[PDB]
Formats: sequence, structure tokens, C-alpha cells
Amino acid sequence: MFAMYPDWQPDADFIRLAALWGVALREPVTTEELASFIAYWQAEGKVFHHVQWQQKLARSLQIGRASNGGLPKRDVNTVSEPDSQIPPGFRG
Repeated sequence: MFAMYPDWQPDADFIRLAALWGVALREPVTTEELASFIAYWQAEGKVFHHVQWQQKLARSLQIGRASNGGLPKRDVNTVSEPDSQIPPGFRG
């Protein structure tokens, strides 16, 4: 894997890589979104490979924007801590 520090700044590489990774960024990046990623990134204290980073940041902004509409909350309670299982698909 490959670790890093939360002192990185946004640049063209962010949109360039994201666009190639499979993410089309239209509107500028928000602070809540950026801070969120850094919050879990530093809180995790783990390491992720290059490919893992592309997928993490990709699926994060991909599934994040699609959900970002009315109000991202989803308060159901009674959960055993989900590990992001059961990915999306076509379902037929």
C-alpha cells in the first residue's frame, strides 16, 4: 500500500485523475466533502494502494454526488457497523 499526510492541496491533478478514474466533476469541491475524506483518512490510520485510492475517491464522489440531493442522513439506528458491503449493479 501507500500512506500519506493530510496536508495535500487540490489541483488540476484532482480533476484530471478523477476524470480518468471514472468521475466527472462539474461543480467545485465542497469543504464538508474534502474534510470528511481527510477525517476518516486520518482517523483510520491505515494504508491504501494507488488503485485503492482511485476506487475509494471515485466511488466516494460517485456514490456521494448521486445521493447528495435532499438531505444525506439516513437515520435507521440499530446497525452492526456496515463495511460498505453489497455493491451496486443492474439487477435483473
